[PDB]
Amino acid sequence: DIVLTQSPGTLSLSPGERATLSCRASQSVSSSNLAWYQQKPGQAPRLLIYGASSRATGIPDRFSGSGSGTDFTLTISRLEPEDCAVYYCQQYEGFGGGTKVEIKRTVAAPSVFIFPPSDEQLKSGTASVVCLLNNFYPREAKVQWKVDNALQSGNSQESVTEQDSKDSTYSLSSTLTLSKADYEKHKVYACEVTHQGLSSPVTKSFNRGE
Amino acid sequence: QVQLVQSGAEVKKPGASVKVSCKASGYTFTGNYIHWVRQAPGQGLEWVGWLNPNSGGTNYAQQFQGRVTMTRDTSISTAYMELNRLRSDDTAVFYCARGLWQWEFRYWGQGTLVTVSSASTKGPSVFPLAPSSGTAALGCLVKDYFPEPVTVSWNSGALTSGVHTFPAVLQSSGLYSLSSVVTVPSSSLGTQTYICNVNHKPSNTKVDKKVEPK
Amino acid sequence: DTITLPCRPAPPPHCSSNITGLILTRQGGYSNANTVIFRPSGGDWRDIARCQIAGTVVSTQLFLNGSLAEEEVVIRSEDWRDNAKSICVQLATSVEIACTGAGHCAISRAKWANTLKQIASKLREQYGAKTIIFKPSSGGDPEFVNHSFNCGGEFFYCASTQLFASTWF
Ligand SMILES: *[C@@H]1O[C@H](CO)[C@@H](O)[C@H](O)[C@H]1NC(C)=O
Ligand SMILES: *[C@@H]1O[C@H](CO)[C@@H](O)[C@H](O)[C@H]1NC(C)=O
Repeated sequence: DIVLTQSPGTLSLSPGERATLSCRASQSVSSSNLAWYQQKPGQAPRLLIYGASSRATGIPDRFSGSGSGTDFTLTISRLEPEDCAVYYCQQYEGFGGGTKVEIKRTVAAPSVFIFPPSDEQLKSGTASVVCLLNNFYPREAKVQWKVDNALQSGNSQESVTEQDSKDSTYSLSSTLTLSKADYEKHKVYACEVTHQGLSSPVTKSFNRGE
Repeated sequence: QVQLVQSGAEVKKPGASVKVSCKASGYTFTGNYIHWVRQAPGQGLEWVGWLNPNSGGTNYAQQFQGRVTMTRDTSISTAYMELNRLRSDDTAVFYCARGLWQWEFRYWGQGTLVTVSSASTKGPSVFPLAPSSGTAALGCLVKDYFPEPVTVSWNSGALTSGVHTFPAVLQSSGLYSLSSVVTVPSSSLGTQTYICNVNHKPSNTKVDKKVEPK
Repeated sequence: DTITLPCRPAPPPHCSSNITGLILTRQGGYSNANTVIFRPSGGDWRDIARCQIAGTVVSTQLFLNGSLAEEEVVIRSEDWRDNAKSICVQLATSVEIACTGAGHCAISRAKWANTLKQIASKLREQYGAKTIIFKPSSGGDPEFVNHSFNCGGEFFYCASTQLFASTWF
């Protein structure tokens, strides 16, 4: 069959620079059936280019397509902040993996906070410890939970916001979920954050019961 | 103008079936094929199959052959897509699309969210994220609710700067959960009241939890 | 010994025809192995008209009393990689379908399997040496889900399920 490989998975670019999105086909295909799409969060895909290079109606001229054989390229001459979306290439019913185009800004270190479980939630028999990473770039960040120096695993979930429309930073939350029985078996609860903007990893901890 | 309007969102239990509609307008409904594309949460696009509205012929993807059936009604220009024997991993958004000539999908529907879960409608529990020892952080923990969505507001819209409402995460119990946080000056604590306004339309739940230190 | 096809209404014996070609639709998606699946055409009259191997008989799925190939089966398509484009099969040796008159037309089992193997042979030249499977129609209106044809002003519908249920390696 036909396999469409898009690279990179995530493209970071400073506002106003040129974008270059590639679509590699596993076999030699015809340019008359190469299509490009743009999908913003919460919306349906929007047709940008069809036939490898023919621009659709209503599409700004800063979008361009080219290529033949196995390599095809979607080009954004001047990246606009409104151009942040996921882009797919299409060959008949085959779709590419998608390339996320985000804004690249200067490195911003996160502000790390930690929140013990509230006494009301402990009444229900569940403890939720929250580690907050606020306003950082790039997206890559490592958060580790350690309870009495024991590295936790399989009991935490992370959630990341969309890139902020103004400062172009991200915010992350890591929620450690324990029961009241296991939460009261230990004393020290800490989350360590390793990020490019930090000269050294930051640790926020607390003792159960102050 | 050509436009496609799809049916509303659906909440089904595992093993049941769902039927999605797609009403076309602005062109001769029998002149172009109707395709369907699936997109799981946070995933890519996946083609399901096309339907010839003039003859009723279909061509389903091999991975969906057996559980999908696509029909249409020409007198109302509406195409249908039914998916039987739903599983938990079948939770996705289904689009109907039309090409300029075939595959150049320039016209899409708004999408139909189809979530498969054995959970029932449940309101959330709002717990505080109290601040402790210039900038202090506090928030609310919106935990255990179904289904989505849940709106969060701070001080009835008077506090918006520095607010971060995280997307919900699907817990292992089948219930959703999220957190909303905001950074405020440390001196504002004690003197300024901070109220998080949580609403849950499916369960008619409205909670106004006050976040205090200690 | 023969392949009996249920037809409605009952075709009289003078409506027996010569099967000279087929029209197919390759099933899309991603298979799990080296298997390519074909079904009766899921399109409409435009797929049949652009075949141009038919005669005066108006028919679906199967071409009755149409153009035969000179030597061997000739398959053609506008894009072999577009599953929305039908695959036009033109036979070289016609296969006779004999209608009794009680609502069922007969087709020899061996001579239909011989033609399906020659068709699967020509299909491997376009899709590589893989497993060719024929499956019944994916559905549709009565004139297209069934093998339909006209004869003397009347219109007949014959279920073609038994004709497309084989696997060739
Ligand atoms: C096909 O040709 C035969 C022989 O001439 C004729 O008897 C028959 O009616 C034709 N079939 C149709 C469907 O017209
Ligand atoms: C098919 O063609 C052969 C050769 O012309 C002829 O003898 C035979 O009667 C035809 N069969 C039908 C049903 O028309």
